[PDB]
Amino acid sequence: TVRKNQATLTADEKRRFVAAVLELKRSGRYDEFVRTHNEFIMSDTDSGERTGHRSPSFLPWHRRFLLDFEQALQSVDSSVTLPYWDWSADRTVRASLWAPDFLGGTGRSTDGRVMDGPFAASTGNWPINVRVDSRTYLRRSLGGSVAELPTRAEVESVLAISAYDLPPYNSASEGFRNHLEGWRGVNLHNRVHVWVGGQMATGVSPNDPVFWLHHAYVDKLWAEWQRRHPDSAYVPTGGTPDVVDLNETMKPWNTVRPADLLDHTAYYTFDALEHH
Amino acid sequence: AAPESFDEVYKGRRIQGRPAHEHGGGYEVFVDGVQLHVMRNADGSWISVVSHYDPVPTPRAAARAAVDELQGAPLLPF
Ligand SMILES: [Cu+2]
Ligand SMILES: [Cu+2]
Ligand SMILES: [Cu+2]
Ligand SMILES: [Cu+2]
Repeated sequence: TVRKNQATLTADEKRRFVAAVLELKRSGRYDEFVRTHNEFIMSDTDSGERTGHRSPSFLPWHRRFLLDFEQALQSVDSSVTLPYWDWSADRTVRASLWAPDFLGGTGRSTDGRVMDGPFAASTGNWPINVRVDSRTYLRRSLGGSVAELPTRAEVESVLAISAYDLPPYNSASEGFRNHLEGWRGVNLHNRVHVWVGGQMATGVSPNDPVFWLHHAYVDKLWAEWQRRHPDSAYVPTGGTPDVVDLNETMKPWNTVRPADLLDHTAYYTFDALEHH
Repeated sequence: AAPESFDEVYKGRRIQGRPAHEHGGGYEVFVDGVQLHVMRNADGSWISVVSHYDPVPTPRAAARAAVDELQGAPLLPF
């Protein structure tokens, strides 16, 4: 499996990715990914148990969650892989990402409703079922709540941080994981959720298929960081309360550890990933 | 200590806060009487389930951001 930059997909690849996502939605499988993510977002806390977010396991947890979703896509069409969105480069609403043949564009100004693309409510094919309010249509406000996506220079600043994570292993930490996640510093991952707006800014953010492409690029940046820092590795490495240590297993799967997920090449490669 | 309670009408909706699948929380927020999941970050800022990647300084700020997000929509209980 090769994960490709969304900007490089062929028309056929776009078509098959959209169709596989819509079939997972139709069959009911998609919404359970939305529900899993919301459960963890609502339960991960800085002072208590934390696994999917605001903690060192944010990266391996989303790596495995994306692998579950990619496998489900492949169960519909084995040719499909998750593409990634390099938001440092494709930073405008005119990126082909947001074209009607791929994810559709921003929401109208009255109610944020996405009006085109395969996931527009008018298609009948994308009900928002796992939700925190009455609205049942996909919403976005690209660039509405924050003006700008992170820039390449900002990303480079984060990639240069040598320590994977640091005590207290939460949203106050210094180190790579939290700067990539975005609770400290120039803010990479959190700010992208805010920039898309709509459901992507909420605990039910996998309602928007861009979630997957965002996290596939966050996941690529982890791989890039590993190449810049071959001498740095996941921490903590044992006995830390409330935090997933290197060789501890992770919920919900219970059968996989951060250690099993550090090397993406066991599962997939990227179209391009610079060497050390 | 937890933040002080609050009660006001913001953009036509009643928002309330009070010290007290989802977490602990020693603080509760409501929008027209429907509980809004909110969480406190280590640095003292707050988020809610409808703005969960966007820290704001206080629970009232999180309630107000939820009203702005909702654009009149009823909240669903969590
Ligand atoms: Cu929360
Ligand atoms: Cu997440
Ligand atoms: Cu995310
Ligand atoms: Cu070297």
